[PDB]
Amino acid sequence: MARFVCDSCRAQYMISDDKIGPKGVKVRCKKCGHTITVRPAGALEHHHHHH
Ligand SMILES: [Zn+2]
Repeated sequence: MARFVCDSCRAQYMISDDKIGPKGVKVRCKKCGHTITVRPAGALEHHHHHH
């Protein structure tokens, strides 16, 4: 679960790549509790794991 929404007020949201930049920090709906990942086309936060 890593796409912009809020089922509590709006049910859908979106952002651009030019608001992630070099930082890609996690966000929330600016009047609620629902937490969302700031990402463009991929719909996912990452892992940086090893195998
Ligand atoms: Zn909301």
